[PDB]
Amino acid sequence: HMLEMSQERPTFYRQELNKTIWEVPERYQNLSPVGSGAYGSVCAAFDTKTGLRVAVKKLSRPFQSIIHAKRTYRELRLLKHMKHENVIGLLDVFTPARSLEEFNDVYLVTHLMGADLNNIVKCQKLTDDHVQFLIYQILRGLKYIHSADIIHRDLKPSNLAVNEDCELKILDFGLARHTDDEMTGYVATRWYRAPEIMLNWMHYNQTVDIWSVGCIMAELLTGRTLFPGTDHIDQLKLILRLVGTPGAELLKKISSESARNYIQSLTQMPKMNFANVFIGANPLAVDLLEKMLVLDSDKRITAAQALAHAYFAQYHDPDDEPVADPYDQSFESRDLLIDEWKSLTYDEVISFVPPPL
Ligand SMILES: O=C(NC1CC1)c1ccc(Cl)c(Nc2nncc3c2cnn3-c2c(F)cccc2F)c1
Repeated sequence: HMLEMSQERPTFYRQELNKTIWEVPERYQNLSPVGSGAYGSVCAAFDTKTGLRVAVKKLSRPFQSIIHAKRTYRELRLLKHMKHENVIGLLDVFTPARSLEEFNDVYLVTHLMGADLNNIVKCQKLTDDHVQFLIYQILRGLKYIHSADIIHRDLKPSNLAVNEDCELKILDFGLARHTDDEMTGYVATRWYRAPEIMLNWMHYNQTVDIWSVGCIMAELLTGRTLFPGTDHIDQLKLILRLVGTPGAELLKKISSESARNYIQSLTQMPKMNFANVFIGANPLAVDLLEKMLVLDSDKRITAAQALAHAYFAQYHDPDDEPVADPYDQSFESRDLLIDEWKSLTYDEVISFVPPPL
């Protein structure tokens, strides 16, 4: 058993790209801004050490406030935990800073992907086999994310990244923090959200993400957003029209008195026939869709269970659907100063050990 006693610091070079000065290790070459701001300050690059096309995100002044500092620490902790084919993970993390004292920039390095689901949908008409392989991969990655006791919270086509070979990685898990305005009106930001988080019926858990997969799957099959509500209330009515109004058993699970009061005011509707809604679709696709889009979150199919569904017969491999280690999120309930979040972040950067690729 031999041991490493110190870490080598690479040579860095400077470059002005996003109107900001990027300082990166020599290994990273041909830096080029991607996404026209949709992903933030992200550059595509070639990693000469691994031969990988990579995405490099710069977080400038990430310790400006207590919230920003904790968010910076949260994102890093999240990315360091994920080692899965269908989940975005960390290839590298670096700072040009030689001490904690001068440390005010964090760079994150992930795999470079070709497009998000939104963009591949406008370029192609997806076959049932594409939908099989894409949804299989989302669920495979979700099984892993959920086994680490992490909730995505904001699964939508725009944070599902896809390659030319139809291989998929899940982005933006565990960190989505939206304003009221961003969730207002006729907006994609809300169309995929489970009814219980959209209107805050109860304390939410991972089953929230399965609802989102159901909405995504339906849209891939039909070419149409499943619940494109013009507001929160219009969306809910769309949802209940399809899945029926709550029964007595679900009503008493709704911890919010006011939300329970509003629900009971609505004319009761039965669940529709999904075979008459999703006409011409693989009957197995429709079956799984019914097990995902259940109003009561307790009764929804889980990611692990859905993997064993007959719809994924040609892709399902129980020996190649791995779980994660537990994710220690005890820091979430911790109140700390800016300098304490910064030091914690610095610790995580310098302690990073690269994958054996
Ligand atoms: O999900 C992330 N963080 C949350 C989970 C904690 C996270 C953080 C940093 C980075 Cl660098 C990334 N990776 C990426 N971020 N945006 C777009 C990305 C991408 C990788 N590829 N692409 C990409 C592209 F460059 C062009 C077109 C389509 C694409 F999906 C993800």
